Amino acid sequence: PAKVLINGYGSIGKRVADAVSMQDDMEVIGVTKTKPDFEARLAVEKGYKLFVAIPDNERVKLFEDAGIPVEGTILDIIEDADIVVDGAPKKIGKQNLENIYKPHKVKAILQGGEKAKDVEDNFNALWSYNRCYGKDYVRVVSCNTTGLCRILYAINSIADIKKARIVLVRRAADPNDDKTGPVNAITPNPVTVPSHHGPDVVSVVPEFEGKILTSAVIVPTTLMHMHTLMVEVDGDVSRDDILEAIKKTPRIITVRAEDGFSSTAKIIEYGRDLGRLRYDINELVVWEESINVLENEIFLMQAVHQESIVIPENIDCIRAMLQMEEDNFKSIEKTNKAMGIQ
Amino acid sequence: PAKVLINGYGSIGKRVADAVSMQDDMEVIGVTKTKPDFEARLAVEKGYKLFVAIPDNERVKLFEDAGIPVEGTILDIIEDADIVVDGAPKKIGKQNLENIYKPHKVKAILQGGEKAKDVEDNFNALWSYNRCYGKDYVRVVSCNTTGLCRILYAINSIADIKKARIVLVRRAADPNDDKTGPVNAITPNPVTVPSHHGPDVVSVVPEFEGKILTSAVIVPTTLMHMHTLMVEVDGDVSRDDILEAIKKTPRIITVRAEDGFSSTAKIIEYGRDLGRLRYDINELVVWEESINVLENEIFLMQAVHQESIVIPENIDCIRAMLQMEEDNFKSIEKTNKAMGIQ
Ligand SMILES: NC(=O)c1ccc[n+]([C@@H]2O[C@H](COP(=O)([O-])OP(=O)(O)OC[C@H]3O[C@@H](n4cnc5c(N)ncnc54)[C@H](OP(=O)(O)O)[C@@H]3O)[C@@H](O)[C@H]2O)c1
Ligand SMILES: NC(=O)c1ccc[n+]([C@@H]2O[C@H](COP(=O)([O-])OP(=O)(O)OC[C@H]3O[C@@H](n4cnc5c(N)ncnc54)[C@H](OP(=O)(O)O)[C@@H]3O)[C@@H](O)[C@H]2O)c1
Repeated sequence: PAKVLINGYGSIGKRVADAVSMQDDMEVIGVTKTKPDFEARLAVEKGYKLFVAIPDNERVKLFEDAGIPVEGTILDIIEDADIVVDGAPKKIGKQNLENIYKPHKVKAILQGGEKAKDVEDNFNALWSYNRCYGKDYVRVVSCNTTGLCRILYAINSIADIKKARIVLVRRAADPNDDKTGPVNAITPNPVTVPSHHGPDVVSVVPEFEGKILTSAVIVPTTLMHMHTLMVEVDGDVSRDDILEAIKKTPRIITVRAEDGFSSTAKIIEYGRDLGRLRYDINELVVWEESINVLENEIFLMQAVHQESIVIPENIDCIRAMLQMEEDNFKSIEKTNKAMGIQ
Repeated sequence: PAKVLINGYGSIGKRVADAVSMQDDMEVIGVTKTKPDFEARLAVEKGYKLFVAIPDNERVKLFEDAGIPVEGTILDIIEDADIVVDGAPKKIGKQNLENIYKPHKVKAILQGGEKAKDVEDNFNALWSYNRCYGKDYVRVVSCNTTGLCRILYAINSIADIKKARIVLVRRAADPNDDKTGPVNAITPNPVTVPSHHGPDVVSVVPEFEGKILTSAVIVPTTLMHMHTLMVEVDGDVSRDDILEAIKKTPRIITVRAEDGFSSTAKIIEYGRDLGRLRYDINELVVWEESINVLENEIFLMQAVHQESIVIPENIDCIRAMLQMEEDNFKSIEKTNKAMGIQ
């Protein structure tokens, strides 16, 4: 199997570690932490080899004193990896790329908080798997960009996109985060319109240049982001065609407000009750009743579980970069089956 | 002075009562409540005559047992009114119109939760003042509709609107409301797109029929709603033209994120520190840095203080309905001067 190192066992990192372990063709050779906390302990209890992410002997001693077994530092494992999945905080992925991955000549994936310009290309399994094939340094794009890429793939499959206008209503803090607000405000993020979210999608889909217009705010919720879409298309599609295209596209599911899905709280409750690990819904979720077509324009609202949506993308990205699977859909299906998702 | 009865001394009602009092040409002859609470007490302390909103002797005694002075019931005061501002809950305004205002042959204003078909016309001071002139039963439209009316007037002043695409991010509960959620969700409201918000603007501006497309959600905030606008126009407008039109239009002001206005929390902090009564910001608030024009399409974000935005509209509507001033802009200026707003 492919030997995968997870550098940064955090919200993304810990999920990719488990998602890699679920595959039959890759394995986790180590995960890293900087703090000797309950999450570091959980990594060890799960059976992962734990390394200190920063090459600092004093920090290693901190873990040993806290009674958490460590195998060494990032430098003790980096040479054994076929690829590194970087899960480090925003800006730190690029630091690791320049300070560690590149000097050790090892392939690495950065997450969506890093820049398009920091890497060789930008990954979504439906659009740029082939472009990322055999590449060395790739960015798996953000939760929002990932969600937009999927719904835009669905729409593109049945009509040509002329202009996609999207408003993103983003969560303030992940559930674990007890420090970040706002408690009670709506925050323009950014204040400028159109925002950088549109160009981010274009980094994956160059043909959408000048056709994506976004605006975003942050609100006091932790569970999921919501996106609202109004998309002018060239073509005569019906609501049924759009619904069918969404159902056909891997990693998009629909819910019905008629069935009791009144909000993002209900989508997460479904994730919990379904028995999903960490409640993760890696699929983009579209409200069925929101889907409409009026005069060559498609409307819908959708929700993104930001902690988990990019996890299967990381798995497919590994297969692309390591040349493990030639066929993007074959990788998607393999990943999906291993993770128990659609 | 015009003799104004406030039937329903609630969030809107208590504010319209004070705004009427600030005018030199109208007076509040009474306000009504159903429950003997601290708000009933406050009305009395402020010098208003309090009547019981429901003509029920058992209810009058409830007020007497609470030691809150009441002057009688709605039936003891209704025949003295030149006009009734209804401030009752959604659906109750229409009940009051059919059961009280019409049988007593008295003009009445209903609030935005009531229906366009419930009344003779739909009021905003910029657009429909003349059309509502001398009418007997008028709806002052909702917080959201009033805000959209104002920004669309500013834009219409300099270019013809082709399509206005709006996403409304609505507050869950007014500050006083400690019973309504969601605590932690984003809730499509409605799930259908385009939503009823667009046609509500059309009830005011018939020429906007089929040109306004809206979607709305509710989030865990109390302070203000936010709106995002992307508006296709006919005509060559600049950013500076829009900014100027916004500045020129009464009851729209701008704030700069560069000045520390990071969110709706900062806007409210400003209303508080300014010394506004109840911190009310009756003006629509547009973020300056949000205003953009790209290929004949105007972008901006704005915030609406839902509790107070319709208050000065009620005052102007009284003037139109009682034929007190033929010039909409003269009523607007007068209303604004008396309230201390722009
Ligand atoms: N959160 C989301 O909704 C989401 C969704 C998609 C993409 N992303 C992106 O994923 C990346 C990581 O985000 P996250 O939410 O997973 O952050 P996170 O939860 O804070 O986790 C970051 C992890 O990196 C570790 N770390 C700190 N310094 C490091 C270093 N110098 N080298 C290697 N590891 C280091 C931290 O270890 P300690 O905890 O021990 O300090 C922690 O385990 C960002 O680019 C972000 O934009 C996030
Ligand atoms: N809240 C906003 O931000 C907002 C903004 C713009 C427009 N509006 C619209 O304004 C209207 C009222 O909303 P609100 O927020 O002011 O409601 P509210 O704060 O709940 O107040 C309603 C008032 O009506 C009184 N009332 C109850 N039953 C009555 C009856 N049968 N007859 C006369 N009065 C009665 C209540 O008295 P008691 O308290 O004693 O029961 C209360 O004082 C709605 O159409 C709403 O859509 C609301």
